[PDB]
Amino acid sequence: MDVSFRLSGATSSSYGVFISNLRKALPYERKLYDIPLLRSTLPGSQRYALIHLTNYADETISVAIDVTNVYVMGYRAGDTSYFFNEASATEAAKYVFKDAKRKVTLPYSGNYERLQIAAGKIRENIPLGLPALDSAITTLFYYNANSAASALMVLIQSTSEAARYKFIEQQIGKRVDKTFLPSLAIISLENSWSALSKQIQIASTNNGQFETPVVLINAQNQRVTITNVDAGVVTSNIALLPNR
Ligand code: NA
Repeated sequence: MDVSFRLSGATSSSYGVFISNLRKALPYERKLYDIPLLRSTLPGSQRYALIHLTNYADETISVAIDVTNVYVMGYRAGDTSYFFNEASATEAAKYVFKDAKRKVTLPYSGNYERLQIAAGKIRENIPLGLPALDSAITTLFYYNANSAASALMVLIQSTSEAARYKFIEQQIGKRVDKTFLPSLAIISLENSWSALSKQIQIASTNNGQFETPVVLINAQNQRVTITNVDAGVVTSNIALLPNR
């Protein structure tokens, strides 16, 4: 269940090893098109995994993930736990970080629309890359509440979204000593994970064909309609599928 990443001495390779270990920490039913399909039901003792992240200043947070969908439920810093204001995280708080002296319910839920409203900033204007992840860890470790929502969006994209997509893992891991604003291609992948996952599952009993087309933006900023499992996003990008 545990997976660790250290920012001190991080490389593109060490980030890749971390994201592979995160994918490998999640139990799978089987593969569809060589993509792991996550479990629909687990023993409670197996339902949540912890990611330990340590920044350049040697400050560690532990992040709780739901292994059936890679959603971040909350995090711990020292003797405080912090959970999203959402029923899924209230359930998680029964299993993880129970020994923390103080449990905080964050003001907001974990979805990007509420995170962006809380931050007063959209993902397209928040730098990613390994240095951005280092700053995000600092903010969360101290719970600097005015920067926490932005930090959580860095943290989620650098963990949950990188685990879901090779293209995101690759783009974030390439920025070792710099930052970058995420392209519409990265945003589009995050926004469409749920819909694409559903259509890949449908496709497997439907001769490879989607029931419902999915619109993405590609790396040239073009709108593309996805209708089958031969799309590059299905053959050479997406890395995990949730069960409905
Ligand atoms: Na803010």
